Amino acid sequence: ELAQAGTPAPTKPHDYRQEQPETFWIQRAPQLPGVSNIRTLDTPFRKNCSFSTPVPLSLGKLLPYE
Amino acid sequence: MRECISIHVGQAGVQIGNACWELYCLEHGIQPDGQMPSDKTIGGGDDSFNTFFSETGAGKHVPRAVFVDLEPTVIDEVRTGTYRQLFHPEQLITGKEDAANNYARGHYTIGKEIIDLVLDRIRKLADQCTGLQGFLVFHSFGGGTGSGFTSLLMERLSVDYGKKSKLEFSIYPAPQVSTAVVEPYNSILTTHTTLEHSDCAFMVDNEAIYDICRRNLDIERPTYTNLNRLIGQIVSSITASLRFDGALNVDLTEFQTNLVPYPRIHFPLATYAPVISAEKAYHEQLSVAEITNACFEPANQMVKCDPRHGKYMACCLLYRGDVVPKDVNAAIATIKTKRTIQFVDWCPTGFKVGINYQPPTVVPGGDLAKVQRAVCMLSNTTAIAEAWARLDHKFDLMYAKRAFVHWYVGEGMEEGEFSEAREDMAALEKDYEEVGVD
Amino acid sequence: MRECISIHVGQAGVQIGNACWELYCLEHGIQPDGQMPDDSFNTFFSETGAGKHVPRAVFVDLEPTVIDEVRTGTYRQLFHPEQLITGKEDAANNYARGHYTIGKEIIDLVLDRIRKLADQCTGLQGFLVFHSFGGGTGSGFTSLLMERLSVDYGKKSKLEFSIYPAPQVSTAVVEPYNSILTTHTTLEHSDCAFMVDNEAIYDICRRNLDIERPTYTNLNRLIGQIVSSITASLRFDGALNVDLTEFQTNLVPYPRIHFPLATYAPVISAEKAYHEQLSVAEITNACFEPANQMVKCDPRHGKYMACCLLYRGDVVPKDVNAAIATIKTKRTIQFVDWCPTGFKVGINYQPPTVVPGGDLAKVQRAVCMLSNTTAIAEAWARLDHKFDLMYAKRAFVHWYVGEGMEEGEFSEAREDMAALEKDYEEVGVDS
Amino acid sequence: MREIVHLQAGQCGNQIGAKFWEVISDEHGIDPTGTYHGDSDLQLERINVYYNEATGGKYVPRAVLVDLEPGTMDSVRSGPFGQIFRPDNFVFGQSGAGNNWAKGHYTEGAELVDSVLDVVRKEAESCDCLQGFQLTHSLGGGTGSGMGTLLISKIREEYPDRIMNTFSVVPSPKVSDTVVEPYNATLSVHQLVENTDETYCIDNEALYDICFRTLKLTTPTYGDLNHLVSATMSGVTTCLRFPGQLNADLRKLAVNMVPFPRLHFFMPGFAPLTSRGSQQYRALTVPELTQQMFDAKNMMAACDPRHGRYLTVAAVFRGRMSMKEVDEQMLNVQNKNSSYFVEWIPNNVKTAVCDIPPRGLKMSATFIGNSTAIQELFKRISEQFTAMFRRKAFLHWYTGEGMDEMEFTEAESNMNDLVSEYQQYQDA
Amino acid sequence: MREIVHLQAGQCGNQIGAKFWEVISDEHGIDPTGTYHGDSDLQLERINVYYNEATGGKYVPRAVLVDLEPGTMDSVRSGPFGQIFRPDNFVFGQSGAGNNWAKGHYTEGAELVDSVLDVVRKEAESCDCLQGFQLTHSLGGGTGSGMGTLLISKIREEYPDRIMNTFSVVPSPKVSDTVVEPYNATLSVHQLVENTDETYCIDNEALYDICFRTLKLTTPTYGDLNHLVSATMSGVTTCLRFPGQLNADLRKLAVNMVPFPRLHFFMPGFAPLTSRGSQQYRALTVPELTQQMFDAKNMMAACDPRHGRYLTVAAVFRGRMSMKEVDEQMLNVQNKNSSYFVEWIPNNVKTAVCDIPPRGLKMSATFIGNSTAIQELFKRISEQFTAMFRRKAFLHWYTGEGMDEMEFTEAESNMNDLVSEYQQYQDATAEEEGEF
Ligand SMILES: Nc1nc2c(ncn2[C@@H]2O[C@H](COP(=O)(O)OP(=O)(O)OP(=O)(O)O)[C@@H](O)[C@H]2O)c(=O)[nH]1
Ligand SMILES: Nc1nc2c(ncn2[C@@H]2O[C@H](COP(=O)(O)OP(=O)(O)OP(=O)(O)O)[C@@H](O)[C@H]2O)c(=O)[nH]1
Ligand SMILES: Nc1nc2c(ncn2[C@@H]2O[C@H](COP(=O)(O)OP(=O)(O)O)[C@@H](O)[C@H]2O)c(=O)[nH]1
Ligand SMILES: Nc1nc2c(ncn2[C@@H]2O[C@H](COP(=O)(O)OP(=O)(O)O)[C@@H](O)[C@H]2O)c(=O)[nH]1
Ligand SMILES: [Mg+2]
Ligand SMILES: [Mg+2]
Repeated sequence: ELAQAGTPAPTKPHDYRQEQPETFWIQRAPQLPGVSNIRTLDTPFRKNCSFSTPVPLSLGKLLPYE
Repeated sequence: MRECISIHVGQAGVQIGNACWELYCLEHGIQPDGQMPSDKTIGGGDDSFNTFFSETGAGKHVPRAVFVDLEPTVIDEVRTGTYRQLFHPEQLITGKEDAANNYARGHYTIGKEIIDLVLDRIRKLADQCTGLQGFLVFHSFGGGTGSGFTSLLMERLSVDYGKKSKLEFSIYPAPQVSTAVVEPYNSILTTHTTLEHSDCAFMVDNEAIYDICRRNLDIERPTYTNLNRLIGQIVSSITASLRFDGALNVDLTEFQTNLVPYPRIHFPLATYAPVISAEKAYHEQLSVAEITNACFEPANQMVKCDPRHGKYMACCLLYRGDVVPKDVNAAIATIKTKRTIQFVDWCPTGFKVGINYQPPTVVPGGDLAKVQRAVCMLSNTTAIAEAWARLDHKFDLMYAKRAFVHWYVGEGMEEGEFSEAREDMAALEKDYEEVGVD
Repeated sequence: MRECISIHVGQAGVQIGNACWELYCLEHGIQPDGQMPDDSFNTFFSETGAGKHVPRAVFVDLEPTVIDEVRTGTYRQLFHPEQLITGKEDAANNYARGHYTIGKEIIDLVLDRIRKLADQCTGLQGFLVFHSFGGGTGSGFTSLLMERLSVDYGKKSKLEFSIYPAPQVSTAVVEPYNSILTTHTTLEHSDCAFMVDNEAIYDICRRNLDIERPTYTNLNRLIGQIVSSITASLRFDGALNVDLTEFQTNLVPYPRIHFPLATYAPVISAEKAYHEQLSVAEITNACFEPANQMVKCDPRHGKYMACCLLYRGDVVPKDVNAAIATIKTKRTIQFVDWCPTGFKVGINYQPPTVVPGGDLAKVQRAVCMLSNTTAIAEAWARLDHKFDLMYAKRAFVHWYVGEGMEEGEFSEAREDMAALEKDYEEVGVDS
Repeated sequence: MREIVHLQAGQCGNQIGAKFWEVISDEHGIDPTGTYHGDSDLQLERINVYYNEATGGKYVPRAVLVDLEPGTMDSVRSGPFGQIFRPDNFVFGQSGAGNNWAKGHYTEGAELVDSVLDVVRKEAESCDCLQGFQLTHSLGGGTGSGMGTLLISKIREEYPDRIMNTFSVVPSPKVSDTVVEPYNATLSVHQLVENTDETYCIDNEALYDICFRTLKLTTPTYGDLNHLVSATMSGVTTCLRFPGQLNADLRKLAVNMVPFPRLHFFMPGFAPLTSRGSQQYRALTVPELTQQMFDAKNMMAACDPRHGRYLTVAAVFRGRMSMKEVDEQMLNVQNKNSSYFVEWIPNNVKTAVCDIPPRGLKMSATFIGNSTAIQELFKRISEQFTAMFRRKAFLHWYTGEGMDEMEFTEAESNMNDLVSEYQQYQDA
Repeated sequence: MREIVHLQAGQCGNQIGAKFWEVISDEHGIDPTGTYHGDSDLQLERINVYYNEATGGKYVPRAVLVDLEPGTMDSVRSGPFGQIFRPDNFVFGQSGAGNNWAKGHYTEGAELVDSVLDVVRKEAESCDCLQGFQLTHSLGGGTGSGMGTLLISKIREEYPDRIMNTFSVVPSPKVSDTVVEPYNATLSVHQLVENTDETYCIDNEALYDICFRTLKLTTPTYGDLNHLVSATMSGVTTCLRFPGQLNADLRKLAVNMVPFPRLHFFMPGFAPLTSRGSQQYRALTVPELTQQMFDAKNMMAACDPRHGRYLTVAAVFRGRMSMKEVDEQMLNVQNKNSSYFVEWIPNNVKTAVCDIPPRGLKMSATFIGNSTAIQELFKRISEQFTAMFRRKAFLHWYTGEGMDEMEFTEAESNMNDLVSEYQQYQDATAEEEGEF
């Protein structure tokens, strides 16, 4: 019998198929050992190889801290 | 720079390729038109798509894959459907007449006509690539093209490219159900091209996916679209170490070192966890220790073979999402204490661990749930020997009365292929029992 | 940290499980969704990455006609859909069908599900087994589930809350075959085993709670109160808390005897709750009255070997010791000569909770007793009389032989029952 | 300087220690946070006997808590004085004994002693001159008795030339709330008689009898019982901390109260116990303390020295007072009752005086007594043990855990020899 | 004036090295851009030990970072403190080793060492008076143990009268994550025993064990594990950079520890480590450092010194502090633990005191312990290698690169001679003289 509360209200807008889950890694993304350059707004865990390519065989990219 | 050339040969290869390349486009943000909506003006630091796509000055990203088939009726769906602008027009190689469930027809007669065009497109992809990790093969044993034309393809690739890695994703015939009659002939004559001409070979059969997608994903009647989503999910998990940045990185030759103890033994067991519906994701606690035991559970295996009667020889674990290294070592520990599983006495530490940061993605209209953790496992087990011997009995039962042999002799091959492919398979089964001796 | 994985088998097991888990949800403040509107819930409810609490219970039956209304009713969203295992074609009140023929197809699913719940326990106290001696699945399937659990898990605690057939009124005719063939196999495969009898609880609700027309549901609420008071010290703190192993080692003088009796007091209606004085002396005096017993046997013909008391609520250790002292002097009660002090005292702080639509009322203090007694032989010796009377002309035996069991299993179960009775009497024989 | 290391074993040991650290932190002026908040300088002069020094002028007790069940540990840490203890000092096992002596002494207690002997050696070597140890445990349960005897048995060879006290909750016939309790009592007294400098017998029957007859409290909770026993446990080591006109440390009590090495079972009492109604009407006078003490009701054991002989007697007084009345009254009680003392030891009395009284009280006294009446207790335990062992009752919980039958036989024979040794001084 | 050239090999070396340059730049007061923002004047008095002057008052480290996979080099570049390194020093290949010791030592790493030794020679000759080298690497990989041991052999021939430290991550049995770890391990221990002056065994079990039961830490990430590794390696050479009352650099430490040139496998340990819930319950005093330094919990290897005998030990203290307690406490543990310390050598404890404490702490200490209990790790590596090499498992991955099967046999004999060599010194009679 009696009254039951419903599902808790979402504090922020949520939508699957586009949203990245909150992880320890994505919380400490700029402070982790093993994380490459962060130039992506979707996920900071997408690889960047601007520094790694040789001077030949390279397109004109942006070096980190430059 | 790191990148893999994926070839899809057969009607099974094309339909696997459709469901796996729609996962790659959604993972990297590619439209079916080929353009990337992101990086409209600037922001070119993202090059995670470099393993699978080639950048063109118009913004178009074409896949580095070739579709090979001998019947146009399944490849014209790709040329007409929603991905008709993404693929290159010349990377969908189309034959004239199919091999028609025949090893000899697709190896000695029809397979010699389009071999030159396929080797031309491979060389164009091989000259375009700058550092090649390996080749990925998607094919089926039971078909004429998937067994016959594939067998000549690995021998020509071995002569051209010597040290390149060659991974195999083969559709092994299921033990009780199937779709054809001459499957034991086509599956036993392809043992030579998967023994000496394949660096790694993952076997899958359809019925071990059928019961998984029935009792775990709670949908009452799946079809071939739902099988290829789970098959294509493993290939993304294997190549996620190259594409997305992680704490531990595993190259293609990294797990070949830790899963191939001898060149004759290169047949791992693929499994994936978790595979749950959106209904059950609301109910079940999903943790690192609770997904590393689903890979070890024999009911969730992807090959109809029981590792309880076998013994493990090596293991490779690939993690996705927030899997901290604390719970990896805590969960591997309790795996070693339980005595239900068994390890060989000459491999004291049998585990290889790779951790990637990016969680897996989902597809609209899909059946898997949006989770934070995932794991795929590639384990060597002696229980493949009982998987071969079940089909080995059916081949000897069929060949005693000499049935369908006139369909193979009249195409151009000798009758000595059947006795030879029976004998070296028997020596390979005799090989597996000896390694399993403690 | 502590955990107790319950298993429920049989239609009686499912009906007891519904009454037990309704009490658990209202006691811990759980909605039937499983949501919270503190870690006392951790012994029964598993946390989830969605915030839900899923119970640590496994429902087993061969009947789909009782699991479905669990899957359709109020708690349809609480239980995980794979915890309610359902077979087919029933067992039809047969030990042989439930053990040798039908039970062997679903035993792998139950043991796989038990492994998927026993991997989550950092420390597990023990399994609780609820079953009925009469029906096929409660008799046949439980007999080999105990053997497979003993092989798989070494020395984990196994508690039983079994339903022994009543001597006067019952459901079936082949219930002596079902009851004897489990008593033989629950000797070496059970750690502790309580018995409840239906017609005595029928007498309890008739003359105490003023309900002259009860059902199984008013019966099942009393067993749920007993099971709650057993695990009450585990869930909540108290002055002298008691675990499962403590009364398991304080109630078995010998390994062959593990058959105590569970009583409850007070059990009174709301109108009588306003009147009566509920002191700890007045609740421990009702557990010794044979009219307030739960098994149809009188301890005045027997001897008390060991006793355990579970006080719950506004109890004081001083008045508890005084109430024990006044009991020990009267000659209506009688202890054995080799056990000068047979008492074990457990005290919990939190008072028991009631459910709406129930029968009890607001009570400040209650007691549950587990006394091992020499009075239970008259239950077994009369069942030895009922079984041998009906085995004399070999009635209903072809219904058991037809599944694959040997005739000699009946004869060796008779020698086991005779030996258990001849084990039994020498302990009652004084020095 | 002279430092005492405290040990707590079992649920009873944890409850009796939480109240004991509650009453002497108030004696030395310590807030629940831990900082010293006093009003004199004599309180701060001797703190290192029980406390350590920490950062910011904090004091942490020199105590270690031992249990095999984390349920009681959480209540101790969540109590009023649970913040003062260091979290490293709590040692708990994840699987208890369950009122079983064999689990605590052979199987389960063997793994847990490596941590306790690590911790107790870690902080006892920090003492510049370790004075002794102290243990509180209960014989009615196997958590603090099976391992509590093993902790004594391991610390003896490690630190031989020390003194250790134990406060044993010796079980009672009427407050016997566990069935296997005679097994736990008998098998632990055997270990207690051989490896202990000093033993104390505290009984819940006497604690209930005091709070009924004397204090007139309607509800004697365990907090009131812990108040009564810790008022004596603080009262026995007062000369170490508070200076007096005649001092006597724990070793000076032991040399005058242990005439023979197997006779160290003493039973205590506390003199100024008064109800609230009778508090207004009593007079604080020196003979009032000894007359309320030598009353046989006031004792803290289930035995009467009227049935026995007072072997040796010690009195420790608290408060600035004249000692001529102390010497006069104790001579008077020695000479008036000439049949309750042995003939072969003249001057059976050891006397000590401390200047500083307990907080909120004017004068106080504490009495330690060795008598032959303890053998009444030991025979009562042994008669129930031999009435239940002889039918092999509850033996499968002991013979199946790594114990043969000869340990029960030698435990009875050693206890039989001990009561015979105590009996020979009743007559001779 | 006394320069230490830093060497990083492998992915594990770069994660350790990146945290190490972060921890001592904070100690010397260096912003991530490269300038100096501090409050004291003695921080620049001795800064050329690890740093090299650049234009505009900029300091760049004297470190070279070497790997065979370019994925780690971009991560250590774009990290939190990766901007200060000179981009010339990042040397890397394109194809990884593949967790293979033979690729890193014979085929793949044989071409990368020409570029590395040119950079190492270019950076070591610029020092006015070179003190020695220092290497951080892991023995469980291919590009750290395969090619790092080759860097060991070339440098020792070129610079004989120099002192070389190494920080080897010895593999672990329980938390092993690679199948071919004993293959990579026992083929490199022979190179470390012959051509290395000091070796420190750092184990991941002990880093996990310290982070679990001592720090009471929730999630011990690899950054937290490398936080402890950078602690001892910053504190072992603190007498070189800061003045003190009793100064002792790493050469004076090397003289007092190594009795014979085959005995240089040590155990590190950092003393003042407390948890968040127990720090304000503990006083910071010299006996409290000595008790937390000498127990087996804080040892950073999988060695229990109870099974072995302590051969020779160190304590390097930090902070303004009166060293009666330093001269008294290690004497007290010398006299008490008579059995643990070998009686063949008297008063084996070496003592150093540095005035300048670490930032935010008033007192600290560091431990180096040479014990015979290190031989249980080599025996464990021996038995895991013996059980698998006997079946010729994973051998084609190694014998296909040119090395024959007798290199394994001599690698067994060299390690079995090593474990027996420690065994004689453990059980030896001091009060006797032999035939010599
Ligand atoms: N897992 C999976 N297997 C498939 C799928 N589609 C086809 N197959 C496999 O394909 C086999 C049938 O033979 P095919 O591979 O189609 O034959 P083919 O390669 O076209 O060669 P021919 O028909 O002789 O020209 C069946 O045994 C299936 O196992 C699919 O979508 N998923
Ligand atoms: N005490 C008690 N016993 C019950 C209750 N409900 C059913 N029973 C017992 O259950 C017995 C009959 O078996 P069921 O539980 O109905 O069914 P089953 O155990 O699954 O066995 P099958 O009917 O053969 O499948 C009767 O003899 C009753 O004694 C109940 O609510 N309380
Ligand atoms: N005097 C006194 N006795 C106590 C106290 N707590 C428990 N007891 C007695 O100790 C017995 C149970 O002790 P138990 O908890 O089993 O001790 P453990 O097994 O060492 O933890 C009961 O019979 C109580 O009478 C207390 O605070 N004071
Ligand atoms: N202590 C510590 N160990 C690490 C770190 N990174 C990796 N490891 C260990 O190194 C092992 C793998 O080394 P690997 O990367 O193959 O060495 P490499 O091939 O030479 O770069 C793993 O078992 C890790 O436990 C780190 O930052 N700190
Ligand atoms: Mg085809
Ligand atoms: Mg039924």
